[PDB]
Amino acid sequence: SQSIIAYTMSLGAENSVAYSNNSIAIPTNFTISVTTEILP
Amino acid sequence: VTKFNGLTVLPPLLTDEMIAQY
Repeated sequence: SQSIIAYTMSLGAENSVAYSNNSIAIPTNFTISVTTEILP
Repeated sequence: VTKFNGLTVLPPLLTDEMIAQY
């Protein structure tokens, strides 16, 4: 039951965050990433 | 900031409103 659809493209989801005069966010853990890039 | 013989002005993919969201 697959077919073709048309829609208005999304720009990514909302990621609003709280605020304050004294709020701070610090990382506790991390991760080593590896990316690829091809250039002729 | 400021025809007829086979000429065609194609529109852009990202419209103005989508650009402002970025």
